[PDB]
Amino acid sequence: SRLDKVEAEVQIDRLITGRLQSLQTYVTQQLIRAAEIRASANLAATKMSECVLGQSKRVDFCGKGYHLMSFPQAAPHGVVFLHVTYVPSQERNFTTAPAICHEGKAYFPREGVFVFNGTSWFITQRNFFSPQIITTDNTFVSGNCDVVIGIINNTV
Amino acid sequence: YICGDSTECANLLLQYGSFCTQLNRALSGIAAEQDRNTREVFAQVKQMYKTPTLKYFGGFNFSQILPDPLKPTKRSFIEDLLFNKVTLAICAQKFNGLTVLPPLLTDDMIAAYTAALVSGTATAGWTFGAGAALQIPFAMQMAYRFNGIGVTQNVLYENQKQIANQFNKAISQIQESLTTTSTALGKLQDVVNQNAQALNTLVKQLSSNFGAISSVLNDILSRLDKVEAEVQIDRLITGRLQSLQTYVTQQLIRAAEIRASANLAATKMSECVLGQSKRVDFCGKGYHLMSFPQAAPHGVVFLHVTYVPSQERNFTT
Amino acid sequence: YICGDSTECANLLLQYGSFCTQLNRALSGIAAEQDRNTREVFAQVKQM
Amino acid sequence: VKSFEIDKGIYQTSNFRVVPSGDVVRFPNITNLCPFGEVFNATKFPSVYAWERKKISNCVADYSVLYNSTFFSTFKCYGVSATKLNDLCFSNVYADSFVVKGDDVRQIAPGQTGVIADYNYKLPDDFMGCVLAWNTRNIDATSTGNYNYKYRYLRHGKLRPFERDISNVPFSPDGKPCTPPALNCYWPLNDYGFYTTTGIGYQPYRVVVLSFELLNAPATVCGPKLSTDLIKNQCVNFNFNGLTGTGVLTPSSKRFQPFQQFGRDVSDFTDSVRDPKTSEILDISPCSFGGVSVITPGTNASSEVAVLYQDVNCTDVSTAIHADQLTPAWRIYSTGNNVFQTQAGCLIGAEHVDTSYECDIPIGAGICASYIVAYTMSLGADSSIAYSNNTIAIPTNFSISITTEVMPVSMAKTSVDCNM
Repeated sequence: SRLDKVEAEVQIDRLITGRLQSLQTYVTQQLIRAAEIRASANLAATKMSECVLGQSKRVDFCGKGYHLMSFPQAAPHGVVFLHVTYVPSQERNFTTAPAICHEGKAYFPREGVFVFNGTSWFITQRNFFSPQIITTDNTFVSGNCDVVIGIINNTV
Repeated sequence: YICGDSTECANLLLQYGSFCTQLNRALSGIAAEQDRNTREVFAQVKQMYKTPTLKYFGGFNFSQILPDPLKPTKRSFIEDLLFNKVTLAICAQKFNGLTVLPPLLTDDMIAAYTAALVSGTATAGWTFGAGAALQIPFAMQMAYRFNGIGVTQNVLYENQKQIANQFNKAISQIQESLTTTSTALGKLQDVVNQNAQALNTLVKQLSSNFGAISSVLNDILSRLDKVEAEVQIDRLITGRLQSLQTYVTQQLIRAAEIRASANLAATKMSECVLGQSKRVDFCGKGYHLMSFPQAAPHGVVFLHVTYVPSQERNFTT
Repeated sequence: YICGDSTECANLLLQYGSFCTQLNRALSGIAAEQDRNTREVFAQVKQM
Repeated sequence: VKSFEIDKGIYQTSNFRVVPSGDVVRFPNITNLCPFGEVFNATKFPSVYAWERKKISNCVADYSVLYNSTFFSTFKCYGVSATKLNDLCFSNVYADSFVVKGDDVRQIAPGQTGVIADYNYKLPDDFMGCVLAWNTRNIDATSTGNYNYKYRYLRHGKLRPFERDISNVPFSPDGKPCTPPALNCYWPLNDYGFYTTTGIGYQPYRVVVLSFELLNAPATVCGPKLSTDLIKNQCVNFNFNGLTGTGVLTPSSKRFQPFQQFGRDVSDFTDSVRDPKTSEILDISPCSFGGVSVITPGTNASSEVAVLYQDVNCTDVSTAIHADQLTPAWRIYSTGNNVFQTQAGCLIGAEHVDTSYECDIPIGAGICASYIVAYTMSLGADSSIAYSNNTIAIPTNFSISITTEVMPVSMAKTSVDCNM
């Protein structure tokens, strides 16, 4: 209404410069948010290719337990995973020996630790309690009885 | 920073809209994200254990790895060496406007986290994390750790003293190679130096002019009358505003790189510490038998106990 | 780039602080970190 | 945050700063009247090639005799402003007097050489004070002729600023000591031709240049102001000899120099000054400032807030509240207690509690609030384990615990019509 000349062109230069810095700022910060969101999306594609398509043995990546399965679901703009974990908890107390000195020779069990020397009875798994009757398949010939800490006889 | 105080320079600031709200929001979001980084890296054990106060198991000197009650500080000795190594190039009160707020998760709590992680690594069995513990006497632990490596259990027990001696001498060599050594602790000082460069450059941009008469306010205030006043003050506000906004953008980019490194760090403290991560040349550089955390100024310092075999022979197959 | 060379335009560039130094340091840091990119990709073998 | 329901958390908000209370001016005790009435109302005035530079010091100027008078034809200041001129005790001001024609007002400037300002009187390009000229057609200009004043127009080169040539050299463009009237060998001197009834451009003007040597000494030429006394450890305003500002004063720890006066500690930040009445005081110009932040439990279990100030020590805060000095000045506002450690500042409205919780709300350095209490922190469920021999725990019953996890993969696909 009240403008005349290059005066107003100076004023509109001020307006354009301010709005142009604001828009440039918007573009730059949305680009930074895009970088973070695509890093997260790469993690998400990695978890869908890993956790959902197979059992990913890496720990505290997919779930918080031991990651038995995974079920994806969509979202507004996102994705929501449902990690089917596996949490073991009823702790016990049983003694052990790292070896079996049957007849002067070492019997280490299976790579697959804890010889159950709970009164020298079995050899089990690591996580789930499962006693198995000890046989020659459950261990192997290993040297002599030099580094055996716990003597266990009657290897059947 | 922008326009220290006059009366009217604040009004000329309000003529440029609401940038101050944006900058406070952006820096507060950056600060909250760094606190989130520290929570995500360190706060991964709910069940904080206690130091077993033997610190020697079989032949395994955990001396200087865990903190000592007999020492005055509650940090371990290697952490103290690392704190001494990293330089820094009542309350603070400076009329920059600038400040460095303190971190939330304070340094002795960080050290308690590291001691808890090392303790539950050394104690508490292989099943650490998802569960509580298993009461495993740490020879059985690394007897088991010889099975994510493809060797049998014969290796540990038949060679216990030699493994323990190599382990202890390696830790003592780590001490000697962290005391009087050099730039192989560089990245943390790179972080601190870049922060110093950015902030000191920002202060120097306050010291500079931007085509105005003087490079400071309250000088041209003494010789202002009218619109000439607003000319020089608008020039100063525009220059300081571009400099400060450039600072904000570069802080945000450095925060992006630092959270990429933080995600790698949280990943490795999950993978390498809490179990034996069989992926190769990710945790260590050998076969990743163990890994320990240690705190740091602004970072994390691991110790990867690898496994490098070298006495080759010749055998036909 | 800014102010190719005249006489006094260089002085007006001096009137805007040390922006020239900041940009040179930023591009130098870009160069060094991408050298680090190439080293950490390819130079991973001790024994060629 | 533009809402009514507001959930639980520290929410950053506006800035607090202490309003200064007092008003402190410290000048020298020098009292005199300036020779302005001497120099401006004088008889003898030199020409341009012999312009005279007079020192004025140990005075009290007024700077209203310069304004409350229509004696002045052209009065233009360059480095300073007009009305705010007596707010600065200058250092050893210099009056440069000469007499020009009714044309040469356009020349005398930083730059804009012309002839006589290029040949007879040169200015620098920054250090200027105020230039004044007035018409004196009714004193010396006889219509018969005032042939007593001269200038020089023949110089081998231009001038450096504030430099004066007097010697009548027999100017010849190739060295050549000549005998004028030889060819190309003249005198550089030339008259004016000041007449009474001629045009305005041929009328005599008297020109006074006021160069202001800004504050390279303990200042002597002040203005008509009144000094008060020092108010230490309390936020006040400043006006020293040439410096204003707003801050908190305190005695120093300096090895200061007899010629020095300012402190400019790291990068134009004054921080220490030398009082004009024999003292040396530091300057914490940061009185107190920062940003407040509200702690709220969430407007659905409570309605009581707690204000966290950030960079303070809870000693200026109590005084500034209970004497109404804070810029977020409230109306309904009280203080039951004042928690302060973990140097993130004043925690107004909280209770120290040894029984620490799971760190609901992140206050500063360790300390976390709740509910309103503000404990330090329980980092986790504390325990110890039996670390004896062969006895080993093994889980026998397990569970399955499906856990969620959220990953954002796509922000808002936006676009800008950047012509609208």
